[PDB]
Amino acid sequence: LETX
Amino acid sequence: DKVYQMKSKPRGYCLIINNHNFAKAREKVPKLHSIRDRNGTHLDAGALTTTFEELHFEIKPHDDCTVEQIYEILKIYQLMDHSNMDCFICCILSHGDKGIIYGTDGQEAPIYELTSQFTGLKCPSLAGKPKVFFIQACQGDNYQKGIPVETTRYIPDEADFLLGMATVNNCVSYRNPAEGTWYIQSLCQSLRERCPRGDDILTILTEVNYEVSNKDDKKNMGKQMPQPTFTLRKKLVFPS
Repeated sequence: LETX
Repeated sequence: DKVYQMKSKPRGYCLIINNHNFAKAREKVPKLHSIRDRNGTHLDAGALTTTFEELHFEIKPHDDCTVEQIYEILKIYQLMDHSNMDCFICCILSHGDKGIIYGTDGQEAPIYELTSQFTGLKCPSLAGKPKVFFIQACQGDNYQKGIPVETTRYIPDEADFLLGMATVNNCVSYRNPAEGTWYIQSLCQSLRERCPRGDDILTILTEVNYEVSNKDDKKNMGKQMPQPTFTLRKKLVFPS
């Protein structure tokens, strides 16, 4: 999972 | 009750600002030295495309845009004639922080400076017509915590806006590089499921709130809370  | 007119084909333009490559940001802005490329963002652009084409919009995608490039794009559609359109949509997919979104160059574009380009005065051919913005980005670097629960006539210049934020202020929003973002994927699924039913956008965005609220980031025990804002004066539906 990655964040913006 | 009152429902916005939505019978033109196409309904209007659907702008997609799709920022993936943030090499310029990493190079120029010290603060963002390790900001990452937004892998999987094309899954959002594609889902938005499929969804709003089904809802009879004309999709206008723009990939890897700096802040100035975004402004140029919005100014173009601001100056365009939407007289034969019933609606306008703008989707932005990028990194962001509190109240702003980042261009690929790492410069900041305040969200209000984006939406305000399409006020009734600045874009008269959209006066009286719904203008919808979807923002997929962080609004800060904090993880949203979880909580346990049991299972003629004159109108305002800034009327008829709908702003769909992927997250509340101060907090992150999530992107699965193999699926897309929590917000956009959920939004498009709800749209395609409920718009043929005749449900309005507030109801659908409520369902989106519900759906994203049930998703977990198990690595950091994080949640995400989308946040719509609106000045809509009528029910907004997208017939198909």
